[PDB]
Amino acid sequence: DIVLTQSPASLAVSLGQRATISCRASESVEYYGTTLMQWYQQKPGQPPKLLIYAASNVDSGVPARFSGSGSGTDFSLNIHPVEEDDIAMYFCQQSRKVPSTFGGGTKLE
Amino acid sequence: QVQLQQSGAELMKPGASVKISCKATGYTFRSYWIEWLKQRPGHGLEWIGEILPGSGRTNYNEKFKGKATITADTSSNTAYMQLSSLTSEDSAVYYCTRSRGTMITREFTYWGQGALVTV
Amino acid sequence: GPPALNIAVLLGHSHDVTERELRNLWGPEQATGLPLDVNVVALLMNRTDPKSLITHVCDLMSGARIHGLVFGDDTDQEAVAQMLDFISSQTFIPILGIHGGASMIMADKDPTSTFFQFGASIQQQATVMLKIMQDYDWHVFSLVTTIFPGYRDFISFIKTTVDNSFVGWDMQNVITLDDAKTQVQLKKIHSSVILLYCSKDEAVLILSEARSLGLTGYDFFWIVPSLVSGNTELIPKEFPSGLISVSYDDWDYSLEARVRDGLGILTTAASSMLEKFSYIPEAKASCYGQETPLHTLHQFMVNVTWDGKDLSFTEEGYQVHPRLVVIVLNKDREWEKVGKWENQTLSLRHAVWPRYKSFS
Amino acid sequence: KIVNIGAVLSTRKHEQMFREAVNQANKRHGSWKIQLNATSVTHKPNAIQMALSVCEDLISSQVYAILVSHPPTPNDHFTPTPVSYTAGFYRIPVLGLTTRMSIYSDKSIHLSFLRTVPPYNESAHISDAVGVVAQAVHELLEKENITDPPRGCVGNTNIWKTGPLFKRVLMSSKYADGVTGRVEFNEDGDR
Ligand SMILES: *[C@@H]1O[C@H](CO)[C@@H](O[C@@H]2O[C@H](CO)[C@@H](O)[C@H](O)[C@H]2NC(C)=O)[C@H](O)[C@H]1NC(C)=O
Ligand SMILES: *[C@@H]1O[C@H](CO)[C@@H](O)[C@H](O)[C@H]1NC(C)=O
Ligand SMILES: *[C@@H]1O[C@H](CO)[C@@H](O)[C@H](O)[C@H]1NC(C)=O
Ligand SMILES: *[C@@H]1O[C@H](CO)[C@@H](O)[C@H](O)[C@H]1NC(C)=O
Ligand SMILES: *[C@@H]1O[C@H](CO)[C@@H](O)[C@H](O)[C@H]1NC(C)=O
Repeated sequence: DIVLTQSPASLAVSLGQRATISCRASESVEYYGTTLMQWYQQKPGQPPKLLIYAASNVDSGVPARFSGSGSGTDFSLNIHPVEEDDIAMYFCQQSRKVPSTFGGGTKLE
Repeated sequence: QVQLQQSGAELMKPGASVKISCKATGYTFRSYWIEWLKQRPGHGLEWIGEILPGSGRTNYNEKFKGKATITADTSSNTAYMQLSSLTSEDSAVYYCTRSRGTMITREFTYWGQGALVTV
Repeated sequence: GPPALNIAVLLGHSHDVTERELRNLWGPEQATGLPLDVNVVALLMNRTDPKSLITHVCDLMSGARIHGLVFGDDTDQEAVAQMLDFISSQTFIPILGIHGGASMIMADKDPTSTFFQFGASIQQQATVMLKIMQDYDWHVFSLVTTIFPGYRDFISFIKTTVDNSFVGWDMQNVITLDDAKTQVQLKKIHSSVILLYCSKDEAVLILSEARSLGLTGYDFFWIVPSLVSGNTELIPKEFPSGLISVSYDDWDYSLEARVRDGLGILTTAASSMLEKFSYIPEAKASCYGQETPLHTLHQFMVNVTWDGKDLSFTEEGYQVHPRLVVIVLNKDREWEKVGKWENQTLSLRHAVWPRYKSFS
Repeated sequence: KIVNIGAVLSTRKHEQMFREAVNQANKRHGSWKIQLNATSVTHKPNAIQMALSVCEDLISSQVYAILVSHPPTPNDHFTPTPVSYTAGFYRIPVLGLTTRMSIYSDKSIHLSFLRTVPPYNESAHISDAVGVVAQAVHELLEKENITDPPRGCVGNTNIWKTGPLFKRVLMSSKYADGVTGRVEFNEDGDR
């Protein structure tokens, strides 16, 4: 399979500037010109929500403050500005190889 | 609109088996794959298997092979998960998710509430 | 909201087709009348090997969910078609061979595969040859064949088609090769028309001997199928000026057009499958491991109409409306268009055969 | 010199039978002019795995012919199909040993197929097959303009130039002192 990794496990940022999260994979996930990487948001006690798919396309019905970019084996997601939305955990998922695998999560405060 | 709903909480003296349902009330139930996931107490997610109701094909994960059985009922629009031989490591929450067949990736869009089984 | 299809297109490098146009090919059609949506993944090859092909297909299957495959190359072999048939039978994918070695027709495909090709069969080639002969009032002819496979069915079809007209054919003889036993056979031919059936490497020798004995000139019409006139611009030193042959249309039928036609055929077949049973079949998980008995796309493409023209197939993998053309070897020593086959009647442009002289 | 002959068999003792048959074939004709060699593998359950194993194990050794038997368990009757396709790509003759099906007699689909058994004791057919191949090999190299077979199936896209010549030499052969009479082939590689 593909083994993901997220750093830092815990992040503490002030309200207003930005937040950055990185997720590096063990193997390349590119598939003929379309990198496969998804970002999720999971409030406590609730099922997660899809934010970014294909590592560069945002999802309709979400605030524009979320954005992600990256290619190859190193990927990142940056949100700006910081509001009362970024109080949940965030994950990264790859769909290049069956079975799919998720990250380890990352909290914010 | 597409909507998914699951059963309630579970509790059983160690050694029993559990069954969980997932109902669809917004689309053609026999056209899209249904996936099952496991979440432990806040340290990640896994992937068990998927079922296509239209054809009855099933695929599994080798870690959960021989432990979870996925069945479907095309009349009641219910997807059934059969866990057997519970141990102390089976206390987790499960979700039924279904994608949208319009993209090249394999993502998860619609999520059920989830049911917490306790041993 | 209906689902969408994922289609993989593999094309030869030496075709002057850019990779961007493959994924922007929906623009020219503007989705046309396609019932379903298609996501296209484009891969380019130069020359295929039995292991490279398998590796490419399995790598494609691992990445996503695949619903079809359009294959077209520049290598000229039948082993590529056999390999495509094997892969389709083993992975349950619809495959279309449109150009190159894949387009070459092969009989008796495996009944559990879903492989279809863009080409005309030997029976249809014989049909158009007989049509042109009848049109030019050549009611007397002779048959000269070799041990090359297919001669039995060629002869049988010739006879069966011959016996049933308001014309009244006058077939002469059937000479078969198995100068001490074939000298007799070459001494018993007088009819101007001579339908030959062999490979190129034997046709050159047979034709040279016939020329040296006196079977060439003003009134001696040699007609050969597409097997004897294959790769154009490879004309041997001894081919008489005035040959008549049949060949698939490579002058006005373009790769951009036939890829779009294949996409339309696949989309229509998948839409028909979804309408009847509410699921569209896909390929399995992976090549490496250890039978789709419900339904397959093998029955929903019996008749398929797309953009007016009827792109339907037959029960054996043949088209119903192949684009065959008629060619002649003119004085400048290259094949030239002389007639076109369409609908069920050829259309010649001379309507009285000019006189072609051979060998100066 | 060195000539490699490849086989795809059922068990591990058939490997030793093949090895001893070849070692005899070197003792019979003579030496110092041509030698022989034994390269063999077992069967594979997955057909794709079988084709990949052939392409990466037998062709890479520059084999001159491939012998294919049938597995002990008749799970599928069309076992030599991957071998036939992947070896007829390069026009390397393949000698079937036990399969009896009329489909393989069609020479338009399968290009380099022969079988020592008309399609309507494996240990015996192994001994008779090595005799016919090793007799034509000693016949063939006496002439000239003979080029070595391909090595590997990755960087090579062309066919064996003298491959068609080998089949005609192979077909036009009579093997004397056969275990089941003189092995002779008809116009389609049958008996
Ligand atoms: C089948 O094959 C076996 C093994 O090759 C044969 O056993 C030997 O056959 C040779 C040839 O006639 C004899 O010289 C040997 O003496 C045989 N072995 C023994 C131990 O006697 C066998 O004869 C073949 N025929 C059958 C039984 O199918
Ligand atoms: C063969 O074709 C591929 C296209 O997929 C190309 O990348 C490769 O360089 C080609 N090989 C040669 C030797 O030209
Ligand atoms: C062509 O296929 C369509 C598919 O629904 C069918 O309705 C129609 O009857 C077919 N045409 C003929 C002549 O059978
Ligand atoms: C040929 O054209 C006629 C005229 O409409 C049509 O009825 C017939 O179906 C066509 N047949 C073929 C084989 O194209
Ligand atoms: C014979 O044995 C090896 C392995 O079969 C073969 O590759 C080579 O041609 C020969 N090697 C020797 C030791 O002569």
